[PDB]
Formats: sequence, structure tokens, C-alpha cells
Amino acid sequence: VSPQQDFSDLMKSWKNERCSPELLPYPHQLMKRLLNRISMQSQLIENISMGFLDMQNESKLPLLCMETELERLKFVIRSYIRCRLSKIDKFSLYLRQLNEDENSLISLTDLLSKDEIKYHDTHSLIWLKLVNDSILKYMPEELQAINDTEGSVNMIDEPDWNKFVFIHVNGPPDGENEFGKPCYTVTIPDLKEEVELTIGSIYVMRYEVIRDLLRDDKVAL
Amino acid sequence: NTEIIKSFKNFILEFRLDSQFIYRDQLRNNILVKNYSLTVNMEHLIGYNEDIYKKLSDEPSDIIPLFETAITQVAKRISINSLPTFQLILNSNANQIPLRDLDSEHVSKIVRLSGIIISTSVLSSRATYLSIMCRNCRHTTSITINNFNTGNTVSLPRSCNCGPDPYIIIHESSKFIDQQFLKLQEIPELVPVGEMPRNLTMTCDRYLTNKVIPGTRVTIVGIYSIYNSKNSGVAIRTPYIKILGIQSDVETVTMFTEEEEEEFLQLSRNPKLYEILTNSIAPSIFGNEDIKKAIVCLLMGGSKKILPDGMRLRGDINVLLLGDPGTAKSQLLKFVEKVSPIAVYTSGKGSSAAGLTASVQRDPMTREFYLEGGAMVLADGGVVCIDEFDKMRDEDRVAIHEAMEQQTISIAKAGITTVLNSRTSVLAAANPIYGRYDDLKSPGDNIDFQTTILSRFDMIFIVKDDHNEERDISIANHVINIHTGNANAMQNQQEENGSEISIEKMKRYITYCRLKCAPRLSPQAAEKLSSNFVTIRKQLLINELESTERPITIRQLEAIIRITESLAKLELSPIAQERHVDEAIRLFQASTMDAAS
Amino acid sequence: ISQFSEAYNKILRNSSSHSSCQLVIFVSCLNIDALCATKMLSLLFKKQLVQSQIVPIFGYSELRRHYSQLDDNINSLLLVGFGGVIDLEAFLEIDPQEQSFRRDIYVLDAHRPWNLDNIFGSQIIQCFDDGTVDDTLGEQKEAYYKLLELNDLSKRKQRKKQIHEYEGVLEEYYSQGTTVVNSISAQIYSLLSAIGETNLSNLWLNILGTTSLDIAYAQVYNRLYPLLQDEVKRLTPSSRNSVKTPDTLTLNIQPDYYLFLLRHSSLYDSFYYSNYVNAKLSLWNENGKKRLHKMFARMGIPLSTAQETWLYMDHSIKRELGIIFDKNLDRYGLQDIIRDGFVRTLGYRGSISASEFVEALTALLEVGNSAQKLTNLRKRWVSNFWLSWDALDDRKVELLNRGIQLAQDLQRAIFNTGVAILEKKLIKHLRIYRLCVLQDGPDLDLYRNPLTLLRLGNWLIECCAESEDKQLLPMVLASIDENTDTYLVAGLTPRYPRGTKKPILNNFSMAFQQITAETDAKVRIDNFESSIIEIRREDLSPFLEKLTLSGLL
Amino acid sequence: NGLDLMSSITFSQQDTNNLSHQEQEYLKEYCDLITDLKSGDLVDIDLSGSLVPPSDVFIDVRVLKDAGEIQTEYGVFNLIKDSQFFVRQSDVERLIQQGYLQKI
Amino acid sequence: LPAHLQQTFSPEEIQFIVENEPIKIFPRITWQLITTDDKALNNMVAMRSTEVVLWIALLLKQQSKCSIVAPQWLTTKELDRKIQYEKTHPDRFSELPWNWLVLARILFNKAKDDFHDPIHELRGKIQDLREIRQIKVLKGLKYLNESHLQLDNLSLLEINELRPFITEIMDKLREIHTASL
Ligand SMILES: Nc1ncnc2c1ncn2[C@@H]1O[C@H](COP(=O)(O)OP(=O)(O)OP(=O)(O)O)[C@@H](O)[C@H]1O
Repeated sequence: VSPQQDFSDLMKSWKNERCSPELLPYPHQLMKRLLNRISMQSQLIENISMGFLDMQNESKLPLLCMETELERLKFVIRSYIRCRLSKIDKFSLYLRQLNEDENSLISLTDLLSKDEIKYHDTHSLIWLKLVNDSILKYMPEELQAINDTEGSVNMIDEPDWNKFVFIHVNGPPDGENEFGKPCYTVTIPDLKEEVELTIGSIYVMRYEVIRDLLRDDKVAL
Repeated sequence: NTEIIKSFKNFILEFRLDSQFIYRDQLRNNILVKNYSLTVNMEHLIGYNEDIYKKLSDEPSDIIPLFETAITQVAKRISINSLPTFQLILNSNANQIPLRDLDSEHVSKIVRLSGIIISTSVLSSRATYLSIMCRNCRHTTSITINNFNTGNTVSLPRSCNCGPDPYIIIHESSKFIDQQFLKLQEIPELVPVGEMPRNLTMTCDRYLTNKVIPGTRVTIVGIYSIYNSKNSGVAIRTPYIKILGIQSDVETVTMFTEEEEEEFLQLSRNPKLYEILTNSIAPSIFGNEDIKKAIVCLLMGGSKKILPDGMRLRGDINVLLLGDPGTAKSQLLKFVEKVSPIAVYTSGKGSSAAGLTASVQRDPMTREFYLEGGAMVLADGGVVCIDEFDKMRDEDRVAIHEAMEQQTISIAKAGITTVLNSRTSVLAAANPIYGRYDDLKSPGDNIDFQTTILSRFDMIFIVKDDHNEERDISIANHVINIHTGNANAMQNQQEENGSEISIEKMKRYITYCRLKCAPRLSPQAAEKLSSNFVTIRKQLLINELESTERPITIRQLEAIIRITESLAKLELSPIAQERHVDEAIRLFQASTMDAAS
Repeated sequence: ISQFSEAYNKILRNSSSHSSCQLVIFVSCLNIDALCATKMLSLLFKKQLVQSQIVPIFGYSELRRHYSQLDDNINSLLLVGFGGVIDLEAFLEIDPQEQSFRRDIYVLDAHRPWNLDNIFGSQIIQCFDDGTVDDTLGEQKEAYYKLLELNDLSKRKQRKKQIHEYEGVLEEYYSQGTTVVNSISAQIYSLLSAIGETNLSNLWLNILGTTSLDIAYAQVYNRLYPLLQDEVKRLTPSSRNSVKTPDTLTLNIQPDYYLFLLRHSSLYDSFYYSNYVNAKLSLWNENGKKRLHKMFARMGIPLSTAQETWLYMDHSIKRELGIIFDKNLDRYGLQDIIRDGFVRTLGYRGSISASEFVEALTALLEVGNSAQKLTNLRKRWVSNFWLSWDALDDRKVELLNRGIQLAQDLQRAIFNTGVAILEKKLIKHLRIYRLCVLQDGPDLDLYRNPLTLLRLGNWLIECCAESEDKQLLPMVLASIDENTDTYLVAGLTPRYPRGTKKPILNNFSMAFQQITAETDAKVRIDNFESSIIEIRREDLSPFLEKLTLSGLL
Repeated sequence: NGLDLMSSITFSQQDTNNLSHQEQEYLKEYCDLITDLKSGDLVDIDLSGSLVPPSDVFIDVRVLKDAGEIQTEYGVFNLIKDSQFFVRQSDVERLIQQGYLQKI
Repeated sequence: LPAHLQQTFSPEEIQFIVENEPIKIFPRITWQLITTDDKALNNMVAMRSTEVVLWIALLLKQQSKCSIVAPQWLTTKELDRKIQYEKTHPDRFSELPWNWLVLARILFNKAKDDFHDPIHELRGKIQDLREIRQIKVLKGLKYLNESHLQLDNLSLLEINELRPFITEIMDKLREIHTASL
């Protein structure tokens, strides 16, 4: 739980999102371990600069390195929460359909935090109040709810579920569970032969052939 | 030499300015798309060594081939066989002695010129890689002929009892280059005492040919070597120019960069173009607002519909002026010549009207006929300009009737009978029967007999000579400003640099905005012109009851629909509007009542 | 009183925090030597890691409405060449506030007539008083030192007569002309050597400012032609050539000439300003094209490879000039051409020397763009100033050539009326000076900015640079372009034909105080340099009438 | 999304301020719905731009087309005409997107 | 909500993940570093290697009170063995420091006056490798099978440049293979 360890995991859990086709569970638990830290070190350099003001009725290094560092770490989470908004916007009709009827997944705390589901329900409301009174005044009585029955099925989902993404294999060498000849890797397609990864060779694949192996971070992006 | 070569493969892979490393970074970028060419830019070359330049600028032919072989080897290296040889393109800008140095020291020396190319020829073939067989022993060699002293650089040898010239030229493993024999004419302003100009001859290579149409200014760099043809007294020879790089001005086939239209898109977003061009076109013309609007729509044009049957609609306009002398009907016409992409100035006498369209002659090789000349074959897309439509009494009328309204001529002479294409646009300015008394008599007698030429034109201005005793003193104030003191060179650089458009930017501008957007008028706007026209014929026939005859027919009505298409090419909107179309009739309704007066 | 190493550490601690503890400098833009001194001071502050604020200022009446209204906690103001003569403390009052004051300025004036209140009376005015002048007006040690403290009416009257004796020695002082004795390149570069920062870019920068004064004096840079010869040898980067390196920015010395912009342009073009060298001999328009066609015409110059017969083929032809210019020694005696010269290179891209390089900076400062129109004109010169300061690094290249092509036509433009006024024959020798009033010829618009006018006089002082064994007085010109008769009139200096035995500075600024006090009907000193003032049309004709009688040389 | 005079949606597309003003209730809704999202984070992280990553601390910045006194916070910079600045990086992001300081 | 560069990375932040890896320095100077990823020291002894993160060391060279040491493969006498294992092997490229191209560009801007002869020698031995890598990639993608490629030693720069087309140019052909049946 060292702060170097408590940061390199964050960077790995930011880059993986930035080419993802679909959402991932928002790891709120590690964020709160550092949401206090960004307040504290700002407060640490808050008063410790003021002692340098009151010494002048020398050192210029140790102030400058502190000031640029924590805002640079602040820059990472600035992008990291905007791309959630950049992803939750389009997916709205799908995720409510995952959230309307009871099913295998709920929009949980480890899935989404407080403010974005406060954002989502309000923004999807005001979106519906643009199409209604300005456009759907002459909407007849089969086109009320905006979701596909049949015909053109595009008011439903983002089924981009075999978009290709470059993969870097970073399995922790402990043998442990060893199956293959060079190292322990597995694959299974839907149709083709099970030719697979070895250790760190960069490959290209679809998504549900790799969606299983990313719950356990043994292989990066 | 080999040593010299060792001094160029080791130079065109690490020459750079400060961390850009350019010459590897374009040679790779020219081997992907097939061009196989360099641009050395000799004034930028000098950073190595003045000696290696001076082994070039004092001696020829040897240097070009050694350099070419070095470049081919480097190109070959940037790969790992189908590898052709390359070609060079050199360019500098020292100064252009126009056509004056002829024999003194400028024989086989690097030189830079400026001219106007007028006459292209058909293509040809010379070889560059051969495979030669002997009769007696079936020997097999291969000889490459790259650079020239034309042919007869080296001939086929005698070596392999054995009879001489035992060798032949097969055609199974060969390559070929094309020459041009295009002819350069002097730019007709810089040899002035009293003399006619002269002409030279020049050939070139395939990967820099077919880059010129006749009617343009070009600058050109090359060699001044000498050939000798035995089809004149002393053993003489002839001059010609082997050329290297036509780094001329614009084409004047729509490939260019993106920043050229960036400002153009940044200007077209400002909706002030129409009112600002009337000032910015002609910076030395006192007003003349109604005529000035007509010239910018003539240069742009309309469209061309090949609608799904045989016929077509002639999508262009053709203005016509006439008026008193001293009222700018003539000096305005040289001004449209430079601003046009293609412009021809045959403005005098008609010039033997059968020779305006096409001409044949006995040709000295094979004693045959074909088609060579014409004043309308070279003026496609652009605009011609002529004058004096009174005292061409012989055959000007019979030579423009087929030339207009269909633009599909065909020569019925001794050889071919072919319908060659034309997309021309005419323009003229004439005189009435000495001007004043014509406008103080019965208002006919302008063209003495025929109205049939007037019905082919559509847009007609009539200027006059008032005696406004107020604005004329400003005109007398205007001419002394331009004529001496030359303060308009300093006034139109302190009002133009943020507001107006210079004279050469429009030549850049018009060729882009024509060749991109294909417009169409508004479909609900058709109620406007139909409601407009029905009273104009009533305004016509209210005059013929007064024993008055002549001219308005329906061809001008399908010209107004081209007029409203013209400013749509200016704004580059694919649809038209009604603020658009009401200003167009506002230009034509100031030339509807001209038939009454 | 201020040793050079002391004020650097003194100004260090007074503003070094990482907050808005800003120090600001002001700079006159109209002088070229004023610019280049400031540029090297900024970059050492970058590796001193301090915040800053750079504001130019051009108007001596505009100095009030930049400083004296927008100040919060600015403790360290800094000037370059502003208050050598006129006391700014009477101009801008500062009450004694907080002996160990709270707001501190320096000044970097470069002018010989100083003002003793600024150096003595240093409560806030901490001027650069180091070994600049060790003999700083040696009569000061009893003159005003008895003015500070000021039966006995036969003794005090003698003591007032001593004060009156001290009055005249302070009346002869503040009654001299001005110049710059030592350029501001000399001070700060010597200060940096006391700190010891070795970069040849500094050695490239500091020589430009002393090169700018090759037209307003003769021998101050002849005093420094030794003091660069050591530095190009002490800062020797290499003994070998060490070829093919595109970098390393090497320094050499080759003999260069007053036929300027030569290695950029065409040895042809000397065709204009070789007649300037014949205006430096005897003639400008009459016989020159009949005269010039032997010496500068070793060929009717070939334009086949001419771009590299002033670049490359001159290996043999300018070395023939190397053997022409000792047999053109006697041919006309024309020996204002041989000069030692200095040069820089780049590694590639052709050499550029420093003689022509100051020529591009002056011309590029010009072009590159009731009484309410002046604000939109006074804001133009500050803006186009800014597109020249950036032109001293390799981060920009492709606008340095724009001044090159704007050099060799404006000189053709400035000549195009100089030949007119010379054959107009309107130079009237009245008694002492010569008066010329350019009422209106053509092309009047290029004379609003004053920096063209000193060059126009620099060509016009040379048409009268014949023998003239009597009456060696410079002229005063006149022109007008805009409303209410602005008339930026100016004076010049007389020039020696390189034979200073008598260093004539100026006689006009003494008389300029008189006419700005007597008439008082639209007379102005709002323009910065004292050699240039303004005058009204109905007052410029009685301007000279008070000048033709007041002999103040 | 709020840097200076945010509620001023004027001097911008007034001819299409029959288009957008008739949909301003959505625009205003997004506006107000982004204001609380600037404060719904329990720690103040900026969301008004700054998308390009930082490089260093010290950046040469010029200014033009501007006047008046601005920047009441983080020290007043005394913004006067055509003046060079050479400052810390982290104070200029709320003015570059404002378009008052011009060049990096 | 960028909506401008979302599928990929701009080249202004691929350098941002490599600057947060450490290298060795030569310190000069004598709490001072409480950056939460710091390794502050006491009075620091010169002539001693220490693995320090790069971005503060770039800032440390601005004030100019230190000096960098080059990494172990940054001489021209060392890359010569790299350019022969590839010229005999058109199969793949063997041995790469995996972040090389973005490393030298930082190491030439303001890090030029440190090492013995980088200029006029090293950039010749770099730009050759900038293309011999990418000559190999043009033979590679013509061999595109279905959903299986083999890239072994690719930089972070080239993988940010093959990316934005190679995804959808095989995804679009993934339709006609799959949705055929
Ligand atoms: N409207 C005008 N504005 C400015 N200049 C004009 C105008 N009309 C004529 N001029 C001037 O007249 C001068 C000479 O014209 P020119 O002698 O060619 O007239 P012209 O040919 O007799 O007139 P027209 O073309 O009517 O016969 C030109 O320099 C031109 O500037």
C-alpha cells in the first residue's frame, strides 16, 4: 500500500479504458484511498510555503518539485472521469435496459459512483424533453417509448463486441498453474483453432475471447 | 568518376538543416507513390563544397549521369528486381537574360530563361536499355544510352570472316523515354526597338512532360547544347535547349495544398464578397458599378447539363458592350486578360475570319494535310476578347454563328470532318454609327441590318455621355492621382492590406471555386421568374403599337437563370435563395428599359 | 558606488519567490543597441529561474501612464537608457517612505551628460556607478557640496560668490551636447564575465550593439576592436576545422566591406550604393553611370550563375578583388572599403556576417505592419517592434530573409527623393546651417517614423561630405504627412572624413530648451530623443529667426 | 463551460439565437447541470478544460487584442497592452482557453 | 467530452507514460523531496549512480546543477550489432529497448551538451532504424490473416500509428466473414 504502488495501478487502470469498447467497474475503493491524499499534500505545501515567506524579515528547489507533481497526478484523474462521461452518454439506453429488469448485473457502487448516475438520469430526462415537445407532437401510438421493437435494431445497444485491441501479455511468472510449453497461456475462439499467446508477444484479438482474462490483471493493454 | 560518385552517395543521405534530415525523408516519400524523381534545389546544395559545384557548372553531361547513378544506388538501398532509373530536376533563380546570349560563352552552360510556350507536338520514343544480337555467332550484349552530347552518342560496335555491322535492334527486352519538340516563344515585351521575335526548340523527359498548355508564362532552366541535322554554306549547326525543371507559375488537374483554400474558406465565411470585388477588381476605374458587376459573373460561369437525352443546355453567358469613345470600353479589356486563367487577345479586324476557327496546309513531311491552328481551339474554359463589330463586313457573321450557341464546330475541308469540343465564352466592344447622332435620331441603326447577331448575345450595356458638372471634377481629380505622383501604389497598399484583394490572388482564387462546387438554383424560386417574365413581354408589346420595330426573345430568359447561377458559384452555396435572385434581376432590369430608349 | 557583482546578488534576494513578486523592466525600442542588451539579460534570468515582465515604452510623455498608475508590490523596476539628463524624480515624485527604502530601481543610461542628483542622492536611484567614469565630473567635490548646507555680509557675499563660482561650473555643465560614450553592450557583458558564463551566443549577441554605432561615431568601437580580438581567441572552440558538423556555430574573421548586404544579395546592386561611395567621393547622379563602368565592371557582369558568383565563383573573382583592392588603392584613393570585419556561420545554410545583419534589423523595425489618429499610430511601432526581438534565434529563420528583401528596395525608395531634393537645389546656406524644407514631393508617407529620418540625413550628410574647409555644420530638415502640421523636425551631427580631434556633440538641445520656453504655442518634446522635436507650420518660420541670432556653438 | 462571463451567451450566433435560444433551456440545463458537477466532486478537480498534458513550469507568453485589469486571484498580473510574460505554467490555462493570452 | 481524439492517443501524452520511468544521473549538489514518490536523500555525493525518475531530472538540468549519464546502448559502436541480426532475418526484429524513439528526442533537446560526440554520428544511426522497422511493417500487414497477427518488438510510437486504421480495416471485413452465415 505504498504510494508508488498506489499510483502505478491507477495508470494501468486508466490506459486500459482509453480503447475499451464497453464499460468497466469503476474502482472507487482505491480512489478514496487517494482522494484524501490530494487534499493533504496541497495542505502540506499550503503552510510550508508560508514559513518561507516569514523567513525574509535561499532554496528554490523543494517548492517547485512539489507544486508541479501533484497537479500532474491531478491531471490524470481529470481525463479519467471525463471519458466516463464520454462513454456513459451513448450507452444510456442500453444500460437502463440492463437496469430496468432484474438481471445478472446492477448499476452498483463499484460500477458507478454518486454523481454520474445523478448526471445520467437527469440528462436522459432532458434529452427526452427535447424530442417530445418539439418533434414528437405528431407521434402516433406505436412509437412512444424510444426502443426498438423490430425492423431497424439500432435504438438498443452498442454491440461492438469484437472490436480489435492490441494486447500486451504481462503474466506474473510463478511457475503455479503451468500448462503450455514456454509459459502458461490459454485461448479459445468461437470457431477457429486455439493457437495462443506465449509470454509478452503483442497480439490482436476480439473482445469476449479476452474479457475473461481481464478480471484478473495478468495481461495488459 | 568513381571517386566523384563516392562523394555523392556519402552526401545525399546525411545532408540536413537542424534536425529535419530532409533528403532521406522525401526520397522514401517518393518511392512509395511512383514518381522516381528528385528536386535538388542547387542553391541549397552549396553547403558542402564550392569545388563539387564547380566540377558541375563548368562541365556537362558527365555530371548529370554520375549523379543519376548515385541516386539510383541510394534508392536501391532504401528497399530491402523492378527498379527503373531516376531523373533529376534542378532549379535556381539567378536572373533571366531573355534571348540575347546566343553564342559567346553560353554554350553548354547552366542558364535560366522566361518565355511563352505556344506549340506542342505529339509524343515519340527513344530507347534507354537495349539487348543486341549478332548475325554470325548469336552474341548477346546490353548497352544503356542515358545522356546526350538526339542519338548517335555511341553506335553499335563491330566485335563479337566476320562481316561488319552484324548487329540488330530486337524488341523484346527494352525500355523507352519520350521527347516533346515543343517550341518556346519569347515573352513579347522585352526586346524593344522595332523587331519581330524569334524562337527556339526544346525536348524533355517523361516524368516532367505534359505539364504545360499553350498560353502561359513559364520560367525554365537548362542546357544550351548543340545538335547537327543534315535535313547552307559553311559547316554550321543549330541551337536547342535541353530542359531540366519547369518550376513555373500556376497552371492558369486541380491538385494543390490545403492552406490555399483555408484563407479562401475564411474569406467566404465573411458575407461581404460581392460588394468588395467591385472595388477590388479594377483599382484604376472610376466607378462604373453596373458594368463591373457583369465582369465577375462572366469569368466564373454557370454549369453544363448533359441531361438524360441527347441534347444539352449551353451553360454560359456572353456580354456585349457598345458606346462612345473615351468611356473605358477598350482599356478595360486588357484588364480581363491577365486575370483570366486562359485568355486570348485577338482584338482587331477579325483577322481573316476563316482563320479564326481552324486552318489546314500542305505539310512538308509526306506532303499531307492536317489541322494545326485556330483562335478557338486554345481558349476552352477561358474567354476571348475582340472588338470592332462594324467594319468587319466580310465574314465575321458567318464564322461565329456555329461557333456560338452550340460550341460544336466541324471542319468540312479536304481531310477530317470531326466535331471537336469547345466550351468558349466570347466578349466584344464595338462602335455605333459615330455614337452621338445615333442616340438623337430614330433609335435603331446600331447594327445596320441584322438583329440575328444580337439575339445570340444576351447581356448588353449602353453607356452614354452626360454633362454632370459635379462628379466629373472628381474624375479630373482621379486621373491626376494615378498618372503621376503614383500615390495609389501607396494608397492601395494602405487600404488593401486588410480590406481589398490584390490582382494576383484572384487568379489563384477563381480556378479553385469554379472546379469544386456544382450548384443548382432553388426549386421554389421558380415562381419568381415566371411571374416576372409575363409583364416584360407585355412591356414589350406596349411599344410595337407605336409603329416601332427593331430585340427581346426567349433566349435572354434562359440567360437570367444562368445569371442567378453565377453568384451561387461565388458564394459556393449548393442551393440558391431569394436575396440571391432579386439582386440578379436588379442587374438585368437596368438593361431591360435600354430597348425603350 | 555599485560594484558590478554586488547588484546582481542584491537584486536576487529582493524578488526570487515563486509567487507574484514580479520585477519589471522597461526598454526604448527605437535604438537597436537598446534592444540587444536586454535580450541577453532575460535569458540568464531564465537560468536564474525567476519570473519577469517585459514592457516596451517609446514615448517620453508616455512614461507616466505606464508606471505611475499601475503598481501593487513591484519592488524592482529597471530601465535601459532613460534618465541621463532629465531628472525622473522631479518628473515622478516619490516621497520618503519606510535610508533602506522599500522600492528600488536601477538605471542603465549610456550618455555622457549625467545628473549628479541621481548618483549622489541615492535614496532610491541606485544607478550603475562602477568603473564607468572614475573622474565623474571632478568639480563636483566642492561645487554643490557647499550648496547642500549653503558683519558676515562681507563674508557670506564672498561665500555666495564662491557659490556663484560654483554656479558657473554647474552652468557650464548641463550645457553640453550628448552622445553615447560606451554602448550598453560593454557593461553587462563585462558583468557576466565576472560571473563567468561561457556561451558563444552571448559572444554573438554583444558584438551587435557596438556594431550599431558604426554610423554615429568613429572610434569607440575602434577602442573595442582590440577588446573583441582577445575574446574570439580566449573563447576558441577548436584548433582544427573539424568539418561536416552541422552544428557548433563557428567564428572566424574575414575582411569585409562597406558594400553591404553583399553575401546575401547581388554584387550587381552595389550599382546603387557605389555612387553613395562616389557620394563619398564627389558625385551622385551626373556622371556616375558614365564613370562607374570600368572599376565595378570587370565583366558586363554575367547572370548565368551569378547567384554563385557572389556566393561561390567569387573564390577567384573576389580574390581578384583581393588583388584589385590594392591596385584600386591608388585608382581613386577610395579606402573606406577595406575593413577588418567579422563573421558568423551556421554549419550550413551559407555565411552571414554582422555588418549586413544590423541592416536587416533596422529596416524590419520599420515595415511589417481632434488628434485622435495618433493613438492608432503610436501603437503601431510598438507592435512591429515585437516581430524583431524574436529574430535572434534559430527558432525562426524564414522571416530573416524578409528583411533582406525589404532592405534593398527601401534604400532604392529613400534614394528616389534624395536625388530629387538634391537636383531641386533647395538647400539654402543661410549663415551657419543649411535649411531644407521637404514640403511635398512624392512618397511622403514613409517619414512618420523617425528611424528612417536619421538614415535619410545619413545619406544627406554625405552629399555635403566634400572638402568644405569652412562651414562644417549639419542641417535641419522638415516634412509633413498628416494633420495639424506635426513636422517632426530634427538635427544632425557634422562628420569628419577620417583624418575625433574636436569631439563635437550638439549645439541644438541647448537652444531647444529656449524655444520650448519662449513661444509656447504648440511646441512639443513628447518624442523621446532630444534630437527630434515637433513644430507648427506658422511657428517653424520664426523658429529659425530666434536661431539665426542665438549663436550657441 | 465557465471561465469568464459564463452566463453571457451573447456576442455569439445571435442570428441563430432563434435556433439556440429556443433550445437554451437544454443549453441552460447542461450549463446548470455542469455547475453542480464542478462541485459534486468532494475535492475540487478542474473540469473546465486543460486537456493537453503539461510539459514544464516556464513558458514564454505574449499578449495582444486585450486591455483592462483582470486576474484578481493568484496575484494580479497587471495585464497591459503588448507585454511579454514569463511565468509559471499553472496560472494561464484559464486565460488561453479564454483567448486573451495568445502565443506559447 | 473531447470528441476529437478518443479512440487513440495524441503524440503529446505517449511521452507522458515514459517520462515516469527512472534512469541514472551524476549528481552534484548537497526535506527537499516529499513528493510521495520521492526517494529524497541527504547531502548527495557526486560520482555515484542513482536511479532517479526522468522528469525531475529534466527540470534539474534547467537550473543546471547536475549531469546525465547515457544509458548502456547509446553509442554508435553498440547499435552496429543490432543492424546485422535484422539484415540476415527478414522474419522479425530481434532486440529493442522498447521506448527508444521517444527517448532520443528528449535526449537531444537540451540534452545535447552532455555526451561525447552525439552530433553528426548518432542521428545517422537512428533514422536508419526509424525506417528499417517500418520497411518490415509494410511486408507485415499484407500477410493479414483472420484475427491473428504477430508483433514482437514494436515501439510505443509505431503502435500508436498502425492503430487507428488497422482496427476498422479488419473489423469491416469481420462482418462479411461472420455475417455471411
Ligand atoms: N471610368 C474611368 N475611370 C478611370 N479612368 C478612365 C475611365 N475611363 C477612361 N479612363 C482613362 O482613359 C485613359 C486612356 O483611355 P483610352 O485612350 O484607351 O480611352 P478610349 O479607348 O478612347 O475609350 P473607349 O474605350 O471608350 O474608346 C486610361 O488611362 C484610363 O485611365
